[PDB]
Amino acid sequence: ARNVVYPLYRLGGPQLRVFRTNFFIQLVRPGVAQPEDTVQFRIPMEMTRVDLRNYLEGIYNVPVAAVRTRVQHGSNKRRDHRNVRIKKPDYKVAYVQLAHGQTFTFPDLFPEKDESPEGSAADDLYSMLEEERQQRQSSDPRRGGVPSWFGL
Amino acid sequence: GADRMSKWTSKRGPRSFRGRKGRGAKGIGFLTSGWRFVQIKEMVPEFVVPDLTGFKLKPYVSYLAPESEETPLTAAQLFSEAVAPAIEKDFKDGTFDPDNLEKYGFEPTQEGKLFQLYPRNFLR
Amino acid sequence: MPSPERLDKVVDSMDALDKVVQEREDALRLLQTGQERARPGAWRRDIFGRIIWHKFKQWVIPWHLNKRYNRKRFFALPYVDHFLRLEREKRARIKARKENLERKKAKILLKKF
Amino acid sequence: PLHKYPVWLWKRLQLREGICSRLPGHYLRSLEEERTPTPVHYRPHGAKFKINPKNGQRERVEDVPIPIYFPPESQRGLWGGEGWILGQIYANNDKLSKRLKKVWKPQLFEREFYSEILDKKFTVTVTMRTLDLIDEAYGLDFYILKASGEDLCSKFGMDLKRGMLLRLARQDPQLHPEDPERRAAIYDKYKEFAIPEEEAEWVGLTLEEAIEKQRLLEEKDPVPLFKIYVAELIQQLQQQALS
Amino acid sequence: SKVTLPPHYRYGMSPPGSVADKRKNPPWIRRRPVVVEPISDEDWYLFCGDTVEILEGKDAGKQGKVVQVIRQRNWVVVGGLNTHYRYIGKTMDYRGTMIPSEAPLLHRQVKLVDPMDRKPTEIEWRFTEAGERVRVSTRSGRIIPKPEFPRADGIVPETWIDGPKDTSVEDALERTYVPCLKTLQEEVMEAMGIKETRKYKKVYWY
Amino acid sequence: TEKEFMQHARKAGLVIPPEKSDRSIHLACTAGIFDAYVPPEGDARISSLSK
RNA sequence: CCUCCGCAUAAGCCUGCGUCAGAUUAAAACACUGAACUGACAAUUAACAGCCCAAUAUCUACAAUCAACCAACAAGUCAUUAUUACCCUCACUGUCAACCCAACACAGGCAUGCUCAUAAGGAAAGGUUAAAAAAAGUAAAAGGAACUCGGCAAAUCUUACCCC
RNA sequence: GCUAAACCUAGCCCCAAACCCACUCCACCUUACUACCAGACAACCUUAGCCAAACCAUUUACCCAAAUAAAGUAUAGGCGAUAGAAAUUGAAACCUGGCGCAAUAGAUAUAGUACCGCAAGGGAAAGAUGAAAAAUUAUAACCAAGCAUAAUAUAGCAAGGACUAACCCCUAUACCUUCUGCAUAAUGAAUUAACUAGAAAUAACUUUGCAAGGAGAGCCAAAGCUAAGACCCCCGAAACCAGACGAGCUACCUAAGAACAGCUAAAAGAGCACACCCGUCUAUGUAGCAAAAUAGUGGGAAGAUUUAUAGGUAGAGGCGACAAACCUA
Ligand SMILES: [Mg+2]
Ligand SMILES: [Mg+2]
Ligand SMILES: [Mg+2]
Ligand SMILES: [Mg+2]
Ligand SMILES: [Mg+2]
Ligand SMILES: [Mg+2]
Ligand SMILES: [Mg+2]
Ligand SMILES: [Mg+2]
Ligand SMILES: [Mg+2]
Ligand SMILES: [Mg+2]
Ligand SMILES: [Mg+2]
Ligand SMILES: [Mg+2]
Ligand SMILES: [Mg+2]
Ligand SMILES: [Mg+2]
Ligand SMILES: [Mg+2]
Ligand SMILES: [Mg+2]
Ligand SMILES: [Mg+2]
Ligand SMILES: [Mg+2]
Ligand SMILES: [Mg+2]
Ligand SMILES: [Mg+2]
Ligand SMILES: [Mg+2]
Ligand SMILES: [Mg+2]
Ligand SMILES: [Mg+2]
Ligand SMILES: [Mg+2]
Ligand SMILES: [Mg+2]
Repeated sequence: ARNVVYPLYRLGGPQLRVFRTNFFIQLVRPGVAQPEDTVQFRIPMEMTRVDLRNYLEGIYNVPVAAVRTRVQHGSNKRRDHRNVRIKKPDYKVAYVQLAHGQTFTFPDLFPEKDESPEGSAADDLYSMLEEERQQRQSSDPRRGGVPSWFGL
Repeated sequence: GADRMSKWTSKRGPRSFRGRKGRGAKGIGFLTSGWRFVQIKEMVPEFVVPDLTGFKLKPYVSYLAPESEETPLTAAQLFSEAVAPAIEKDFKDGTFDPDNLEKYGFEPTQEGKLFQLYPRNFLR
Repeated sequence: MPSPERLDKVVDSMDALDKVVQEREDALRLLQTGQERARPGAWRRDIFGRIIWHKFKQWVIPWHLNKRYNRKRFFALPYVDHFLRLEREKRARIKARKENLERKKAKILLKKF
Repeated sequence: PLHKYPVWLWKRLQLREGICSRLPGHYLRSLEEERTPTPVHYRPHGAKFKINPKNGQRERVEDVPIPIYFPPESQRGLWGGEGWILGQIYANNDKLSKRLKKVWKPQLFEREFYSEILDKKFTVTVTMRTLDLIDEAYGLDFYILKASGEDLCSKFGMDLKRGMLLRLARQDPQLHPEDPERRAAIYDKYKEFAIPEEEAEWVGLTLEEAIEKQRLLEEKDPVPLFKIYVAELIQQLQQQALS
Repeated sequence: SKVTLPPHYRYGMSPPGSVADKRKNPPWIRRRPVVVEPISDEDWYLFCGDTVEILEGKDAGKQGKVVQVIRQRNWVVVGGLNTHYRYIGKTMDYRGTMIPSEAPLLHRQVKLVDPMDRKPTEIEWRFTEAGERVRVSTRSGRIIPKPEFPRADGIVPETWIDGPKDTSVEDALERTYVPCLKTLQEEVMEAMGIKETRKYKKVYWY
Repeated sequence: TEKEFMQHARKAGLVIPPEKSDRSIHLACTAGIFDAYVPPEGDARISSLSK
């Protein structure tokens, strides 16, 4: 757990066991080229390798072989209106690998735009707008500039 | 001049400063005389994850659940709910003794059991 | 994001669970030991003359022979009283100007309305 | 803005606050007494009115003290009413020359005394005025117990006074058994004082030491609420049963 | 979600969390604030959903319903009454479709109307002796109940369907807590069968 | 010697009422017509009373 | 065509020419679009150097310079023993770049290894005419310091005398 | 009509009243924003100085106990520029504003932000339509310094007299000041808008009121006493002390390292000569590449040489192969 004072372990004391952990990992898709066994995560600044291994093998029960983590420093150059730097929150990405030689890819959560239900408080306005656009766009360059309302 | 408003991270000092700073990671061991790390298995936080097989409770509540009044759970309520019935039962018969109270859950000291409350031996 | 409110809902649910378990732990500690705040400490004055709450760091060796703990001083020393008086005067000026602002706002409210 | 209390009342305000307000009355009175000491480095005037020459008109005269400095060597040892004088001295005793600065230093004689109340010899760098006062007071114990806090000007003197007061109040065996007549004679020789025990423990202590002693006396580890809860419960059940 | 607003932010119909609001008054302009009537929360009689009446304006003496209320500047709108004219869709070569937009009004220009005779009547806060607090008329002595308006959650409970990740009701209200003198950590340790033989030694705290 | 130009706006009306809000729009008309009326072909020839 | 340069280590703010939309306005000494930009996407994973050493007493005079002749003087840059206790083990900091100090995208300055010119890297010239003046380069019929206070840029390659 | 001019609110200063505050979890004395190990040493001190006395060596209210008269009285004072009491009658508890202001004013402040140095520290302008910006509408325009609309037309401190008409006709040496004498070739100035410079006692003058008495205790009085009006500038130096900061460039020292091809090597604090340390001269520029540069002619380059890292010596001083040289341009 983070932001929690750890008890001082004495030579020969009991096992340090945590129940309600305070860690939040994030599965981020790799940006560059990566093999089929290396999976990239994002652990907080207060998390090591064995902690991530135990977290992955205790909850999700994922066989982890090796863990290679590093610190990512956020950008700090964006200026506001009063000429002041904007500090971005930093994070620590991980690069775990499977054990039994299994493969893992990152699916897409998005190609499924087949939705067209009944819309009365949103689709009706767009329908009226497109109907007005279809009924109004009927200019005639042969008129010169006279309005097309007077039937005479 | 150098920067001042920014905090002191681990990418500012020379070769003699990269190491003793860190990012606040919790140590799980120490070093020896041969540039090695002696990791102790009793210092790494062991995550205790119970079984989630026969557990019928969803993380989201339904809107058909009725609301109720909110009140803090003080120590007096827990006392009157736990120790009061037993005390009343042992006093209504005729065997209560104000000399010994260790049979109701009260502990005179916290150095006897493992999970102490005031010094807090458990992590979280 | 399709539904960003679910994240906030889970966050407040976990915060409520943490508050509940902390209240239960505090109630059990009061029923057993009878002292609030599991983090021990005492009100000590630093070098700047500020009454802060020093938190114990939990060491191995005692304090009467430690090398780093003895270098941590805890005395005001007669040279910070002037700075404390100046800070008190500054805070008094801040409070007086805030009260003057409140009175001016009340006068404007009573004049316009 | 302005302050409600003057700058020379903040000490009294802090004493009347909270932690400093629990002090006993006699200690607070002895601290707020503030009495002028005896003239040492200056001859005090006889009467309040003095007839000066050149004009036959009486004028009121006053004796002002001399701002003397007290080094820690004075607090460690037993000195009189003297010390270091950081003043200025002209050249040839004339104001039409050069104003130089001169600091006088008292004379120190490392002697050895013997207290009859404590029965232990101590090495104290005593001066001359202190020896004269001891000879006039007929012993060292009388000189320590008769002179007030504004006359010793030392912490060791106040500590010795407090120790003698505690020894005379508690009636603790000074020497040893097999001969109580000597202890009885010693207690009878110093009988014109006999400060009670509840007031002799706060004699000579500073402000920080007094605060520390009051905090140590008012420590008391927090009693668990389980005892108070079961006491209230048994009281309530007795009240509802006996009725 | 939780954005800190400036100490002198102007409320202009649009909610603070919108693109048009950030476009209108970005965090860079500190224009003159508009002083409003210091109305407390107990004297606010008009709500959202009840019928109102416009005192004066371009269409005085007309009735209507309120669809949005503002407590920061005492701005209330009427359901298509005191409105003007503008255009929604606007491009670089074609624009049209004139849709009227409502205009906010103050509390001094809006009076509550009782549904008995449809006449303007001042309504006060008379605390009933039954227990609840409703609105009681002055010159008529009539009671006006609170209008039923849908909450900001955007979902009604009369037809809610529990989803896959939504629990039922017979399990969330099941009494399963057993008050005792045992901590949660040791309880979940002894419940799973985890044992420990060694103890914790003496440690200092300073 | 460090100043730029402000005033960043656009001249186009996009969608913003129904984007996370609880106040709809109370219109007073519709888009077009319901059903287009078809006059007779011999309207100009039979412009009298009846036939 | 140059390479009197470049690649790494040492010191240094840490994201500072990768993509996307804006490129209407805003910084390129003008443009394309990008080393003088707005927001979103994520780089760098250690084995590299650090993070170091349980005590009680005791031990350590015959340099380096191919160290083998010889020869010295500035007399020198490197090592263990007996006893007690200790068989849990791989955690942490950075691995981007066209980059630093001088108000700057400055003909200024920066420690060691690598081929001392190569496999690193860049363009003195925007176009039009050949005004005067100034600066940088080759030589000239005869004299070679006769002009200048003085051999003052310059190339030949230069001896003797005096003072300090 | 472009450039650009005004639109009031964050509030700002002092009164009366009131005594004002400081942990949600973690980190904060080592390289603060660092979870984890063996000498415990760390405060108790006449402030000084400028100015004045036309210098200055004695002296010069500042000292933190409520008014006033005594009284600026006795006194102290190179008995002089000045300083200055005491004894004595005495000193009516409780009420929420500005005959002050509105962004060059009022706190510097939207802020102790950017920026400068390693460092203490110094430290500045900000925001204007509107009831409905979910009214991106058509208007409200009109005034200063700079511009086109709409350049010049011979002659003259730019001006006056004038006629039917700009010039043509006559006269006429910019502004404030130190100065007898200044447009003089002496000093200041490009304009516009905001800001900036005569504050006060004893003794005097005038006008009400009372009167041998005046005056709301105290003081004066052989026509006096009380009250009111009336009056005495701004900015600009080198110097001194007290509290803190600097040897990262440069002077010196300390501990551990690195650098020097090749030839002649007479054994060498030898020679030529790469890289390297410093710069004797010519030419280029002095608002330049640069608040100290560009090529060679230059001296050294096996040692009194240079350099990467870390520490110490700082002003009543540091250092100094002694230049009064250096101590962050
Ligand atoms: Mg690299
Ligand atoms: Mg420069
Ligand atoms: Mg190339
Ligand atoms: Mg070119
Ligand atoms: Mg050209
Ligand atoms: Mg020739
Ligand atoms: Mg000649
Ligand atoms: Mg020459
Ligand atoms: Mg003078
Ligand atoms: Mg008096
Ligand atoms: Mg201002
Ligand atoms: Mg200002
Ligand atoms: Mg004009
Ligand atoms: Mg003329
Ligand atoms: Mg004038
Ligand atoms: Mg002059
Ligand atoms: Mg003259
Ligand atoms: Mg002139
Ligand atoms: Mg002059
Ligand atoms: Mg001039
Ligand atoms: Mg040095
Ligand atoms: Mg030298
Ligand atoms: Mg040589
Ligand atoms: Mg040489
Ligand atoms: Mg000399």
